[PDB]
Formats: sequence, C-alpha cells, structure tokens
Amino acid sequence: TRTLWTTPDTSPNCTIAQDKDSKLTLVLTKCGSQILANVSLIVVAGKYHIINNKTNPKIKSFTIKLLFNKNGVLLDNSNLGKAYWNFRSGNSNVSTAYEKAIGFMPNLVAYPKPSNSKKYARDIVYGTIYLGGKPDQPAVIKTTFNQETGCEYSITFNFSWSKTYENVEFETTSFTFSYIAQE
Amino acid sequence: YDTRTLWTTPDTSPNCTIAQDKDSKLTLVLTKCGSQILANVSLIVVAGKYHIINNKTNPKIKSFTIKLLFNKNGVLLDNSNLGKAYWNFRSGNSNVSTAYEKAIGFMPNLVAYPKPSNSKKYARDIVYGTIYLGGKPDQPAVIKTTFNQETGCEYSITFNFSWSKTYENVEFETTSFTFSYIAQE
Amino acid sequence: TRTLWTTPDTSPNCTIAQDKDSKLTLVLTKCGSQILANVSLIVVAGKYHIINNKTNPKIKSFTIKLLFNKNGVLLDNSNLGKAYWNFRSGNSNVSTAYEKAIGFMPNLVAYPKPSNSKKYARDIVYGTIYLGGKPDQPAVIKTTFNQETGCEYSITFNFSWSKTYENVEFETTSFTFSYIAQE
Ligand SMILES: COC(=O)N[C@H]1[C@H]([C@H](O)[C@H](O)CO)O[C@@](O)(C(=O)O)C[C@@H]1O
Ligand SMILES: COC(=O)N[C@H]1[C@H]([C@H](O)[C@H](O)CO)O[C@@](O)(C(=O)O)C[C@@H]1O
Ligand SMILES: COC(=O)N[C@H]1[C@H]([C@H](O)[C@H](O)CO)O[C@@](O)(C(=O)O)C[C@@H]1O
Ligand SMILES: [Zn+2]
Ligand SMILES: [Zn+2]
Ligand SMILES: [Zn+2]
Repeated sequence: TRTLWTTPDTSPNCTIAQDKDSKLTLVLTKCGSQILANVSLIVVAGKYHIINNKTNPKIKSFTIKLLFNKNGVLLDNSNLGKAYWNFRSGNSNVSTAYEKAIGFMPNLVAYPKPSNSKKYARDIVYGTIYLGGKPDQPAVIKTTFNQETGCEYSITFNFSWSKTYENVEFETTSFTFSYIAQE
Repeated sequence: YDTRTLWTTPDTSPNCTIAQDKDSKLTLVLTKCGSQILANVSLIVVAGKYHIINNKTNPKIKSFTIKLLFNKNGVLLDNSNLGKAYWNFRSGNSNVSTAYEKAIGFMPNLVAYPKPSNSKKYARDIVYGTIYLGGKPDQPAVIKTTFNQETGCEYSITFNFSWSKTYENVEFETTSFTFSYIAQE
Repeated sequence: TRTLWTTPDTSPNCTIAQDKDSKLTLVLTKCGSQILANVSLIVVAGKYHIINNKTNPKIKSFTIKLLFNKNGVLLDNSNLGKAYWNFRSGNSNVSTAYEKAIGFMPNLVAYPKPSNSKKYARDIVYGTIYLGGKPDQPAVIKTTFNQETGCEYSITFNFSWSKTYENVEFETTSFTFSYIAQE
C-alpha cells in the first residue's frame, strides 16, 4: 500500500473557518526513504472562499494542519476530516480505516519536535501556487514538518499572500515536494 | 507500468515541432512511482521563430505551446508537437524495440484533471514552474503544464512557455524542471 | 539500496571554507531511471556561517562539490566527507562503505562532460531556498550535473544571494528536485 490520499474529487473534506469549507487534495506516495507529495486546495465556502482585501485588509493567511499519532493515524483536531484520508483503492479509498502508516510520516530526526535545542529551517518547504491558475495571482504555500503539539507527527500547510486581492476565489494550482520518511 | 520510465531519450536530436518541422528537442522523462508520475522536462529550440528571441525588434513574441495528445491506451497521437518516433519506454539510453501499446498508468488522472466540460474548471490541473534560458539566473521563462485540457484525445499534457522580460538575441534552450501529477491507474 | 544519503542528523559532514564547517543533508532516492533528490544546508562555523554584506560586501556565493568515480564512489576531493555518505540503514548508514552506486549517478548523455560540442543548460536545476525559514531571506541553489573535471560524474551545489544581508545565519529550508540516472 504505497499511496495515502484524499480522493481527487471535489467533495469538501476540510474545515478551515467553518465546517467543510474546503477540499484539500493531498497525495502522499512512498518512494522508499522519501515521500513524494502533491497538493492543491479549493475553498468552496466561508471566510476564505472569495478574498477581498479592500473589504478585509488583514485576511492574508490561513493554516491547514494534519496531526498524526504514533501509528501515523490522522487525529480529529486536524483540519482535514478522518473519513476522507486513507490508502488508495482505484479512484477511491479502501472502505476500512487504516491502522498503520508510519512509513509515510515525516522523519523525527530530520524534523524534530520543538524543544530548547536550536531550531533549524530544514523542516520547512516553501512553494508558490496560483489562484485560479492566473500567473499574476501567487500565494505562498509553506509546509512545515513535526512542529505542532498534541501529536507524534504533523504536516502543516500555511497559505499566505502579499498582494491586495479583490474578489479572487481561493482555489489553487498544484505543487509537488518531498520529505524524508520516518521508516 | 509499476516502476518504468517513458521518455523522449536524453539525446539532443530534434523531436518536436513548434513553429516549423523539428525545430526543437523536448527532453521529457515520466517515471512511475505508484499513483504519481515523477516528471522531468527541458527544452532546446534549435531553429525557426522561437530559436533566438529579440523582444526589442519583436516585442509581441512572448509565448508558445507544445502539446502531447494521447488516446484511450496512453499512446501518443501523430498530431502532437512531439514526434512519435522516439517517445517510448526506456531501454538503456534509447527505447524498447516495439512502439508501445499501453501506458494508461502514465496518463493524468481524469477525476483529478477532467476534460473540458461546462462544469467548473479548477486550477489544480495546472503546475507552474520557472526555468532559465542558457542557464543564466537573470533569464527566467515560465513553464506552465496543464493536464487533460486538449480535445481530440483521451488524455493530454500541454507545456506553455512564456516570458515577461525583454530578451535581446537570447537562444531558447532551458534548464530542467521537475514536477509530478496524479496517475490514472 | 534504494537510498544514498548523508543521514538526517545535524553533525557537520562538509567543508566549505574550513574543515567540517557545515551539514549538507542530501537524500538521493532511486525511482527507476530518475533520482528524487532532497537537499538542505546548515552552516555552523567559518566564513559562510553569519553573512554580513555591510561588513563583507564580496561574500555572495559558495560551492559544494560532490565528485564520483566510474563506480559512483565519492572521491575525497569533494566538499562532502566520505565518512557518512552511504546507503541507508534506519536513520543511519550501512556498516561498510559501498563500492558501486552507478544507478544513482547523473546520466552522461543527458548531462555530458565539458567538450567542443555545444553546452546546453539542461544539466542545471535552479531552486530558491530561504535562510532561517524566513520568506524575505531567499538564496538561490543552482545544481549542476557532470561539469566538474577529474571525475566520471559530479553533482555541484552553488549557493548565492543578491540581497545585502546583515547578520543572517546560513541555514536553509529544504528543496526537492530530480535528475536522469545513468542506469
Ligand atoms: C510561474 O508564475 C510566476 O512566476 N508568476 C509571477 C508573476 C509573473 O512572472 C508575471 O505576472 C508575468 O505574467 O510576477 C509576479 O511578480 C506577480 O505577482 O505577477 C510574481 C508571480 O509569482
Ligand atoms: C532561481 O533563480 C532566480 O530566482 N533568479 C531570479 C533573478 C536573480 O535572483 C537575480 O538576477 C540575481 O541573480 O532575479 C530576477 O528578478 C531576474 O530576472 O533577474 C528573476 C529570476 O527569477
Ligand atoms: C515562497 O516565498 C517567496 O516567494 N518569497 C519572496 C518574498 C515574499 O513574497 C515577500 O517577502 C512576502 O513574504 O519577496 C521577495 O521579493 C523578498 O526577497 O522578500 C522574494 C522572495 O522570493
Ligand atoms: Zn463562489
Ligand atoms: Zn541555437
Ligand atoms: Zn549558527
């Protein structure tokens, strides 16, 4: 079982500001010691669905958190819903919730939890995606590994933008990255 | 499919037609890593309209498009910009001795990236990258890759190259870019 | 044998300006005829540790070279130490030094040695990483394949920056790329 994913449909699966306000599409493919990751976001309703920074000058970022336990199982305080995250079966998920996915977790030696030791930047990957596929509508996607509390592992996606957008729907192009696997 | 590589071969022999016949070498390597295809791409334009860019004399020459069209079996169609002759599964630094029949597991996922319809068109079927002409850090061009948006095909991968700098007699040959996409199977 | 790496610890393994002044974290994972590569750099000491271009306007770039022989073994004139460059075992290396790694080497037809033939740019990958994980502290990472001499293969990482940084520590976010393997 080599791919954990959200199913690539458009059905809301994620809660940023209000219940099921978004569809996160995330595909994690195990290539041995690295996980190959592909992500995009469609916000379907609520506060982040249409950005207007004339109306709301300070609405410039938000975060989606995936929190995992010692067995790599998604925790319910995650923004992504548990029902929607599983190993691939065809164009869907297997019908039964998985019990172990440690091989897909971000490596804790590469990406340690917060402590009193010096924090290094290598637990971050920066990328840029484009709202509505327009090259003049960039938004930064910052991905951080294992920096959340209340979990053994975490992947967080912070979305932010510096431009003053006026009535721009928040739905994105796709971005690929990788990270070092725990096992 | 499992873990194979579909590619253009890594030589520099023109295999592609943008403005005139065989004016370019598209180097494209698609490697299957389960439910994702790891893609690596670069371009050398060797002749014709897009070979030497001068936006002082020709300010409107700012973009061009290379289309790969596929049938239900993932076989490349003759009318793509990329020639069929050397697009095949890898064997050594060349290709297998049979033109391939089946590569559906190298195709862009149709649920992820639907064909045009009157349903809402979402941006996730696009990946943006930036490559550099001549390997110079001050000569960016944008490579926009779009999945399954062409007609007359079951699947498609389309590369649009564009630039906003005013280049003066700059040869369009590029650094390499890597992306991935969700596989059909 | 699918992963050649530096280990994910933070122990210095690399000499930029002085002995073991840095940790290059480099993970090469063989996904058939493409190598999936993940890299970051922490500078701990020396000339490139704390960048101050008010004080030292000329300090704008440096290079880290990995040079390989015909069997894909790291030559000791590389900036990276041979001591911990090996195939993966857990969060560590295999017990004995590897003797063949040609399947991890950059392809010589794709990325030829310098010659009289026209030099093409496809043997370069550009990326941007962020010092200290700050989005306003970019530095460019330029990776070049097989352009060094006195070797069968090479991978070189050039780091440079255009901003006038005042007391900014050179430690980076992570970047992923790929390249065509020799076999
Ligand atoms: C890959 O797409 C981009 O790099 N978009 C940048 C964009 C683009 O270069 C320009 O608008 C020409 O169409 O310039 C930008 O300054 C912009 O905001 O438009 C930054 C984008 O990331
Ligand atoms: C990865 O390489 C780049 O980001 N190159 C940018 C380049 C570079 O920072 C500068 O010329 C100093 O060398 O700045 C640019 O504004 C430029 O066109 O020079 C955009 C390039 O994408
Ligand atoms: C992925 O991060 C970036 O694209 N950082 C750019 C950064 C950023 O957009 C801005 O400072 C707001 O955070 O603007 C920059 O002009 C900068 O140097 O700050 C270039 C960075 O590559
Ligand atoms: Zn709406
Ligand atoms: Zn030329
Ligand atoms: Zn330090």
